[PDB]
Order: sequence, then C-alpha cells, then structure tokens
Amino acid sequence: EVQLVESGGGLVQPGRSLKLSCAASGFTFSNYGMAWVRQTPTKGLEWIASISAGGDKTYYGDSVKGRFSISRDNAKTTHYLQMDSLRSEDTATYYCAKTSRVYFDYWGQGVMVTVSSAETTAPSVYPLAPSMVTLGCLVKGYFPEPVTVTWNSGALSSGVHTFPAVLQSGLYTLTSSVTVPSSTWSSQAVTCNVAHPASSTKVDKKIVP
Amino acid sequence: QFVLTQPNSVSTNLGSTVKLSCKRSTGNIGSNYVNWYQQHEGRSPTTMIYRDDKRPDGVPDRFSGSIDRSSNSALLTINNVQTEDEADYFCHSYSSGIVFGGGTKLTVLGQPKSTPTLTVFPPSTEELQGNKATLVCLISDFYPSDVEVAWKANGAPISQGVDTANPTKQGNKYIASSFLRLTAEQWRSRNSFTCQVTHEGNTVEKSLSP
Amino acid sequence: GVAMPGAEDDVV
Repeated sequence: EVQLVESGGGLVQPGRSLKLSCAASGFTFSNYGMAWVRQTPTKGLEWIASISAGGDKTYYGDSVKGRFSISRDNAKTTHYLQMDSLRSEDTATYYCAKTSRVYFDYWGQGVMVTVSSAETTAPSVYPLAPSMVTLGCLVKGYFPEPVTVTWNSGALSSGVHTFPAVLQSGLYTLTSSVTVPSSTWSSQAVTCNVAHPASSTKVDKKIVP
Repeated sequence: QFVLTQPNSVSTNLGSTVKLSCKRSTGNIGSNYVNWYQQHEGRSPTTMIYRDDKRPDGVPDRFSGSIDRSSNSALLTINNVQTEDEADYFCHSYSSGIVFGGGTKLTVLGQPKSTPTLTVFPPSTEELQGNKATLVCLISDFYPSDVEVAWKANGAPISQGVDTANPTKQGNKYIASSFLRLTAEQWRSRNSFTCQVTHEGNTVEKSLSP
Repeated sequence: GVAMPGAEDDVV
C-alpha cells in the first residue's frame, strides 16, 4: 500500500530556508522517480522538480528559478525538497508524487508552506453551548491555516462538522460543531480539542451547560 | 514548453454525460500521453485516466479518456454523472518539461433539493469578558450549494461586521457558516439578532437574544 | 511513448 507522508511545512519568514520531507513506503522505493508539485488557487498545479529512480538525475521546472533543489536518501526511503531564499509568492500546498514512467501514480497528502513576515497567531478558543443537542467550539483569529479540531479526542466522530474558515483583517476564524444525544451531554463531558500546528499550540475547551 | 488550457468550470445534471477538455497550445496533443487527476475539496489528487485512455482498477467505468486531434485536445468524458463526481479535474502532459492544465471544477445538480438546517450560538461568557462578541450561525445539510445569508438586528438588515464563508461539500451535502462581529455593548444593546438564510427561494431563520 | 523528465529509469 503506497504511502507518501510529507512533513516539514508551516510558516517561514521571507529570505529563509525550509526543507520538506516525503517518507515513502509500501512500494520499492529505489524502482521509481519522485517529483515535487505545488498548488495555489491562482496558479493551479506547478511542477517544481523531479529526481530519477537511482537518485542520480534531476530535472527542474521553470516556475522556480533554481532556488529549490531536490534530493533523496534511499536508505531512509525519503525524498526532500530544500527550499532556499523563500519569497511571499512561494506560499502554496506542496505535494510529493511518485512516478511510473508517464504519469504520477500516487500523491502525498500535501503540506502547507506560508512565507510571511506576519507573526504566527494562535487562536482564541471559546465554548458554544445551546432529543439531540448541538455543541460547538469557536476558533477565533489565527494565522496561518490550518487548524485541526476533534471532539473527545476523536471518540465523537459522527455528528461532527468543522466549517471552512473566514478570513478577516489577516486572521482566520472558524467554528466546529458536534451533535450528540442530549442524554450524552447531561451525563458525559464533551470537550473540543483545537490544534494550531504552526504556533505549536493545543487547547482543550470543555463545553459546560 | 507548452500550456494546457482547461475551462474554469462546468455545471451539469445528475445522469448526464459531460466532457471536460484540455487543449495543448503548441505541439500535437497526441505526441505524448495525457493523464487526468481528480481532486476533491481539501484532498490530494488521484488518477482517473492515465496513458490517454487507461483506467486504474477501482475508477468507475463511467470515466473514459480520449484524444481529439482536430481540436488538439484531450477529453475526459463522464457518462451518467453522479454527485460524488463533483471535484476539480486536472489534465497533465509533458515533453521537455512537465505541464498541468489549470483545472476544471465540476458541479452536478439534480439530486433532491435539501433545505438548510440552522444552528445559532450567542457569544460565550469568556469572550464577553474581553468586551467582544461573536454571533455564530452554522448552515448545514443543504443541496445544491448557493445560499444567501443575511443578518438582522431588531428586524433591520445589518451589514457591518458580517463574514460568511463559501459553502463546502462535506459528505453528500454542503455546509456554510456566517459570523456577526459585535462589541459587548452592541450585543447587550438590542434584544434580538437573526441569522436568515435563503436557499432555492426558501428562507429559514433563527434568532439570538441576551 | 517516451518517458516524462525524471521518470525514464522507472522500472515500469
């Protein structure tokens, strides 16, 4: 089962460097090339670079004028994108993608890179309290995306809606909700768990009646 | 070395056939393979078609690829289109470099209309302690996806302080949210705010009161 | 067909 797991994204200042990793498994790593491709709403998918199955041949796309370089460590079965001299316009979701001669057969999960001299801002989290009952968590004023929200550490999975954020005065706000039987709310604690990876912050808020 | 041009969007109807095109600017479309990737909201791309017209096992047989040399275009045809096919579709080819089209967003109408459910929440005591107040309106379980969201204070339309998110698909239907930014005093001042949502000409509303 | 750039040494 092909797995391509990316790490290393987050918020970085202009002019600074970042190195993304793509840990591969579930296929013979050394039999296939690997590529990096980035995505934005305005510029779509842009190929950045590819490296051959034996790690000895590299190919760069013209979207970045050599500032990014691609490498691999076949013993750790991991690919890397070293991103130097970063610019505001490099903000994007970065994917690694496995090749099979003529097409990209599998893609990694993507990681967000935000290049900004604005500070990381952690959210303020507020509890929303009101037969089924809907409870919520207001995640106010964070930057950059993303945040993750779970309910009872993921033990409440059905009934959950995490709503797309709005962006205002440079900060994101979203809400997440969960619907439970009212008997659950009156006899069991319900807590939302908010994580903002780019500020390394984690907040729990118990929803009290 | 070339560009691949795709329409921005196509809107079609449940059960229809729909063709998504991918036109090569210079050089023959047939001179190297074209591939197609589906990307759902918030997710990674997956292969629909590779090597012009080959289908991974697991991709429904209602997807097919072809190459139309007279228009120098590759075509992804989806027969009997389904609402689960709503996605962005990217074409891909190569020569001396690797090229993606800009992506086509596919919208599928014709599932049974689903009127939205509203949930509203007042500001939390913790937020008011900081003198601020955010009124939350959550809009869910609706199809198709356009909504008009309006807020009232005392029955009069209020515009300032409102932020509404674009709807997104989660599961089989769409969700959206809207926020009314107030000061603690603006919330305590009036005795009613209303989130009003209009969807396919039907209007649902709920109110909040200190 | 010819391989894409970087993919020419892929085993299949």
